[PDB]
Amino acid sequence: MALPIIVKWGGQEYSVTTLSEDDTVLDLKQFLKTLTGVLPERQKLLGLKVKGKPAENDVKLGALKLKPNTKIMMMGTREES
Repeated sequence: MALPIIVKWGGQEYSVTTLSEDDTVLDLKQFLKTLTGVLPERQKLLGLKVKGKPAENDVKLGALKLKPNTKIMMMGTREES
């Protein structure tokens, strides 16, 4: 099954519908990153830190981030493409 996820960036809103929160941060972030322009390699989605790390890329969403239907906030800056 697929778990949707809402992302917030600069007042913008973008939901996901390709993978599940139990997939991986880099998996979801990469998706919204194309709609927001900002990648996870620069910033991280508002959530929690595991093993002392700011939710690595291999770190699942529902792991520390939050629920699927729940929306997350993007803290950081976009990359220069």
